Amino acid sequence: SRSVLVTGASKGIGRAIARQLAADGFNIGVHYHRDAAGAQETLNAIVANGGNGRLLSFDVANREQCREVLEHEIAQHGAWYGVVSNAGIARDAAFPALSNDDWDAVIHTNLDSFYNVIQPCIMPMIGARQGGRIITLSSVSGVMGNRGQVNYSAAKAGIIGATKALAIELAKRKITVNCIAPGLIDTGMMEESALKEAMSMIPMKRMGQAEEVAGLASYLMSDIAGYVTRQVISINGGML
Amino acid sequence: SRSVLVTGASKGIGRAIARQLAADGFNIGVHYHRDAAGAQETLNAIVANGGNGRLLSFDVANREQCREVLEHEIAQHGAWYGVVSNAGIARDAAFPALSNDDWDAVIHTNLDSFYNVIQPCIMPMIGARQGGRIITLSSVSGVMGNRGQVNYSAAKAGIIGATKALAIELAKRKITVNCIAPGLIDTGMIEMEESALKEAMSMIPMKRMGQAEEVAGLASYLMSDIAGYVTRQVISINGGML
Amino acid sequence: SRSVLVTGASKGIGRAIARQLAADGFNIGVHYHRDAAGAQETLNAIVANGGNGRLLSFDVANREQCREVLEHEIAQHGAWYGVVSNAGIARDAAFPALSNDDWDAVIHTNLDSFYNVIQPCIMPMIGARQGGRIITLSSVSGVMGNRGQVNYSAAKAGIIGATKALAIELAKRKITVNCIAPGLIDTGMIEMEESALKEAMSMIPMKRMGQAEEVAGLASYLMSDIAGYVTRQVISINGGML
Amino acid sequence: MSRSVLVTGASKGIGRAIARQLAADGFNIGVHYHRDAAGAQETLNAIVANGGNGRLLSFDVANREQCREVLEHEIAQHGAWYGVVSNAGIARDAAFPALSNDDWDAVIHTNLDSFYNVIQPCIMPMIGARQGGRIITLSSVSGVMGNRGQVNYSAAKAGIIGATKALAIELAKRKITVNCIAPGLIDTGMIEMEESALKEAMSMIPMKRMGQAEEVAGLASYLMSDIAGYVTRQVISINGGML
Ligand SMILES: NC(=O)c1ccc[n+]([C@@H]2O[C@H](COP(=O)([O-])OP(=O)(O)OC[C@H]3O[C@@H](n4cnc5c(N)ncnc54)[C@H](OP(=O)(O)O)[C@@H]3O)[C@@H](O)[C@H]2O)c1
Ligand SMILES: NC(=O)c1ccc[n+]([C@@H]2O[C@H](COP(=O)([O-])OP(=O)(O)OC[C@H]3O[C@@H](n4cnc5c(N)ncnc54)[C@H](OP(=O)(O)O)[C@@H]3O)[C@@H](O)[C@H]2O)c1
Ligand SMILES: NC(=O)c1ccc[n+]([C@@H]2O[C@H](COP(=O)([O-])OP(=O)(O)OC[C@H]3O[C@@H](n4cnc5c(N)ncnc54)[C@H](OP(=O)(O)O)[C@@H]3O)[C@@H](O)[C@H]2O)c1
Ligand SMILES: NC(=O)c1ccc[n+]([C@@H]2O[C@H](COP(=O)([O-])OP(=O)(O)OC[C@H]3O[C@@H](n4cnc5c(N)ncnc54)[C@H](OP(=O)(O)O)[C@@H]3O)[C@@H](O)[C@H]2O)c1
Repeated sequence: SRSVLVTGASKGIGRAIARQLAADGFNIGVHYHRDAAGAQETLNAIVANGGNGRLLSFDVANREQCREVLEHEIAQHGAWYGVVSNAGIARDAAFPALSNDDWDAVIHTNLDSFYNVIQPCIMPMIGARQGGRIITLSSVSGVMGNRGQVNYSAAKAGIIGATKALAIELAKRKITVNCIAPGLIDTGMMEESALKEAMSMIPMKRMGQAEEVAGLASYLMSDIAGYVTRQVISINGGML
Repeated sequence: SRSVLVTGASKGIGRAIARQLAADGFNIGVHYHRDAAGAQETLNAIVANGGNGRLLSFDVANREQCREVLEHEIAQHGAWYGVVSNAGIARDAAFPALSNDDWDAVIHTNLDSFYNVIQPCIMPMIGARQGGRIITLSSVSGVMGNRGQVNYSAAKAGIIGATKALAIELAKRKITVNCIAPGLIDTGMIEMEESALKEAMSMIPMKRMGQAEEVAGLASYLMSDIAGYVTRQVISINGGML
Repeated sequence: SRSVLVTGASKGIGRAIARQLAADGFNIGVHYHRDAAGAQETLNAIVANGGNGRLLSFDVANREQCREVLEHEIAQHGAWYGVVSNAGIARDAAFPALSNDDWDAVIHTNLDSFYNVIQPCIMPMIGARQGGRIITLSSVSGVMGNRGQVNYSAAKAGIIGATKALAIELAKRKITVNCIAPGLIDTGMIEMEESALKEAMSMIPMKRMGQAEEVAGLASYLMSDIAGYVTRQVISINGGML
Repeated sequence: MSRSVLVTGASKGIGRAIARQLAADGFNIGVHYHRDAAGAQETLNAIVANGGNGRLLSFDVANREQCREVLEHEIAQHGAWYGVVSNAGIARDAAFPALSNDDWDAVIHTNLDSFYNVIQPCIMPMIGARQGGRIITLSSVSGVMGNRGQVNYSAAKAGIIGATKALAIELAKRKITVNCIAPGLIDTGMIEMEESALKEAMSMIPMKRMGQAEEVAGLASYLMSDIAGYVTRQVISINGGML
């Protein structure tokens, strides 16, 4: 039984990833920040479909809380086989109007979470000797940049760099490290004007669904994907 | 029943792709150039595992033959749902030593095959209105270049450009078009001394070659219904080379 | 002192590159295919500004003619220090409507020219021991793909792959090999209706076409002595398109 | 119009070389330093001795308030910068599981937060001056491809690339270009390697040598020039063919 931590599994892409990986047979750490009810709904659906998992909670910007909860989880249940670092936020504004909090909240939550969430999981993953899987969530904005989102583009591009560097370090230990960069996905995470501009750049002329992102995570998590590492794979309807 | 043409299915990556997609439930056009016995072995294994397929043959450098065989196949059996353009060759030498035939054979076979194989399949795929899948095989040398292979790097990079452009054209028709760029994969194509193999391994963080089956797993994902929003991509399966 | 061959120097980007590099002090091989008058105009402007150069001609799709002319030029004048492989064409159509000639003319002219033009220049460039510069012209379509241009995207992406591979081979010999990928540049190559131009502009953050002279400024940088550590790169000059 | 260019980390290495080259090109240089005042003065002395102009200034790029205060004062006193070269950076290497809190935070705060801290105060004035402008950031090959033992540095430097691209799109209509230079291995004080480690690094560089600071400065000079007005949103790598 291999366990997979999915951050932000209370809704959207994280929920869809949690459901799919549970169906694949992984035991899921259904993580949430504040939306306990949403996480329980995710878990209920996992269980009702014959899968297994459990709830856990932490703020990915809170380093100490991440370390404490994760060390406790690992002591009680053993090392994670997989870690899907999905939780993220956006705080959009034109660059010259971006507040201190807009910048810091996005960098601290989206980028520092790489260190806060993943670092406590690594030595135990290595210690278990089953190999492993690390999957991060970036964004097309991290690959190409996006107007009104200098902070988000920075954080999400930073995730890509972290992911690539860690891939090289862990390659000999049979742990793959990859990044999924979704384009525009239909979730709770913008104006009609902005949506139109986004659509015009999407050859498929539609948003992706959370379940489609989950299908890619399912592939990367599978045993047959063991030679895929250090990659950013974009699921974006042909945007780039 | 959706059919998938797999070029170069008589050995190596093409064989592995053929087997995997057959197991996924696709009816396979098991293509070969000259290795009929190899293609039959691929098909026998497909059938023995409860799948379906048929043999067909053409030179991917021979435009007229490709059109003739493919039009006949489509008239007799209906449009392909998927096309995996896998057939390829290498003719390595230092750039100043590369012969006319070294350059032309690699460009004509690897790059012109995009047009020769894929063009006859497109209007029928559109006409069938089931959407579709096009998967091309490039290489890490097409992404980053490789010494002693200016011809192969050129052809393989050209496949990437063709793939991306066609992706944009076919997006509204629910046909995805993607490229797989393997790194070093353990097949009959690769013939290296121990010294050369060590040099190659030093650039691969995983310190091993890929297996044909691993490349087939990625083709299987791209072929699946859940991958309908993935298009215009080059996905590299290379043990972390880049 | 140091000579630079600029293919397609009779108009557009090649002319602008020829003029700029001549102003930088390079002796220019002002190449043309059929537009002798245009090449002479380029040369007259070079000379009038205190620079030097000479006319030469060949079809970059004609391998034998390229070798013959270039071997003669090199025997008579010595090795080129730089080669700017700029000549190119487009033959646009939707992929299923692309004729045999549309595909072949674009691949043969744009991609085979890498081999036909550059190969005869390499051993002499090495033999001269002055180091060197090779600059190819690709396109944003070669980086990202472009609808209605599967052939051009393929050829231009192939140029990138060739360029990267040759860069690795020549690095120890102090010859840099790089690719310039312009976006939309205001030359005779571009023929768009007002409607099509607006669609193109909407994807360009700078909301204007580039000028040939801007592309020439980048070539001037890559040709300069201070750029000796830049190799294996595709540099895009495209107003922020990507 | 004498055009001024701020060069962070101009007291040594790449920043010094950029400062010298852009001064020779005719730009008035803000020769920035953090703690190495003597080094910055030597950069400025060489600028002046060669017939150029510039002035010293100082701030910690991790200190947001100090950056805003100094830069607003500089802009009030001398007018808007035409160019900003965000060059200052550090490395704090260790294997990912051994990386300390300070190793991670110092690299992210200094290398990535500096984009916001240094560049934001310069933008509205640059726009207000109506001369267009140039923003050049310094990333690294490790930001493009990742590098073992540097998950923090790779993250920060890749983050700079993303910030650079996004800002390029915002400022394109205002004739301010925004680009990133990603050097490979450059011979400065930042690099401290044993002979063994140097050999391993060289094996990945087709040119089999380190770059020189002056070479990086040549690329900055091109991007700063008027003829480079259509080049924006790019990461240009100067790395001897590494990638
Ligand atoms: N949607 C898109 O179009 C899109 C595009 C590109 C990339 N992405 C990336 O994909 C990931 C998920 O996106 P999504 O649209 O599914 O997000 P979403 O629906 O907005 O959900 C965000 C999730 O992250 C959690 N979260 C937010 N702040 C947190 C914090 N400080 N600590 C811990 N968890 C926190 C939330 O938990 P609670 O509800 O419990 O607070 C929630 O489950 C993000 O990294 C995002 O940047 C999304
Ligand atoms: N192996 C690697 O390391 C590697 C790495 C990156 C990319 N690739 C690419 O992956 C693809 C498959 O490679 P592989 O190693 O599986 O090759 P392989 O084992 O050598 O198989 C080559 C296949 O291509 C077919 N073929 C060759 N010339 C042909 C022609 N003119 N017309 C039609 N078919 C032709 C062959 O048919 P017959 O045997 O019937 O003659 C054979 O089935 C190629 O495109 C290759 O460039 C391979
Ligand atoms: N304009 C753009 O927006 C744009 C964008 C991206 C890339 N590019 C690339 O930039 C390069 C130059 O483009 P341009 O816009 O300056 O084109 P142009 O104005 O159409 O000039 C084309 C040049 O190519 C030469 N040429 C054409 N066919 C040839 C052949 N078979 N053999 C030898 N020479 C041949 C022509 O010679 P004659 O005049 O003697 O016939 C001419 O000098 C091309 O490689 C093109 O693909 C252009
Ligand atoms: N050298 C390489 O191989 C290489 C490769 C890729 C990228 N880079 C990048 O190139 C840039 C310059 O590198 P370099 O090798 O020239 O570095 P260097 O010789 O270490 O010089 C570093 C400069 O950064 C300044 N600095 C450091 N921390 C600072 C802070 N908190 N606030 C303000 N300024 C600070 C220093 O100021 P004081 O001296 O006054 O303290 C110094 O002038 C960096 O961003 C680096 O990451 C270097």
